[PDB]
Amino acid sequence: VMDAFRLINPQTMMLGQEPRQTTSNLGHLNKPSIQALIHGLNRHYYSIAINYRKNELEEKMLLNLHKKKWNDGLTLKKFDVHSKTNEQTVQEMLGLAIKYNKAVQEEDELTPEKLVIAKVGRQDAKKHLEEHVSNLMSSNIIQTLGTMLDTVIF
Amino acid sequence: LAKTVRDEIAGCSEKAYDTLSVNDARQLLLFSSDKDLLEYIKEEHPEWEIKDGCVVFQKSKDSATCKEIPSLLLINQTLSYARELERIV
Repeated sequence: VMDAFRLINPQTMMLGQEPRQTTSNLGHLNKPSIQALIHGLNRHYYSIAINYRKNELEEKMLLNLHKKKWNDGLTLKKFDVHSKTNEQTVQEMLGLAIKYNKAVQEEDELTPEKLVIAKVGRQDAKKHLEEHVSNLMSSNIIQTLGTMLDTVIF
Repeated sequence: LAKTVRDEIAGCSEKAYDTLSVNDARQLLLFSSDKDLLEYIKEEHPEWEIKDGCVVFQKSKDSATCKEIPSLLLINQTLSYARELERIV
């Protein structure tokens, strides 16, 4: 959130003339803020359209910033802790499964979608089931890759 | 067919017994003379060692026993499974 402004000559305003000549529509691309319309926009001053000049080397270095350490994939999780997370998430899948079975069964012919959005079984048994299976798969299978690419190369 | 049967019998004997007495080796392969069994062993199956009148079958390092294969290869088979699986995800 940034903007640039320059003043409109009061003499031009008193003359009723448009303060600038517009051969290009770029100035109107950004819809001004109703606050600015309250704060004197286009009566005392005007906005200036903003773009960003970006150098390619700056972009290479910027991309380098978010690059995780190439070793971070090597940092394997402790087997005991990983297994306990698996256990807990499996029990959570059990709880969500039973909740969801009730939710599918209790669902009547006139099932209110609005009421379901406001309040569903265990927040939403289906959504938590999906997220938990996704995270469990991801963690197990990344641990898989890690352990064994180590096996090969070490 | 007799030659094939003798070869098959030799194959079974190699897996079955760690050692076999030469008399028994002749009896199972029905060789008429000692020199017959000796010649057969020398030509078809040189890996057999004859020690103190008993045929010593050089049993494989790890074969009959279960879970006696390579670790890295199995586990990297799990690599193939996992990586090919989720990359789709």
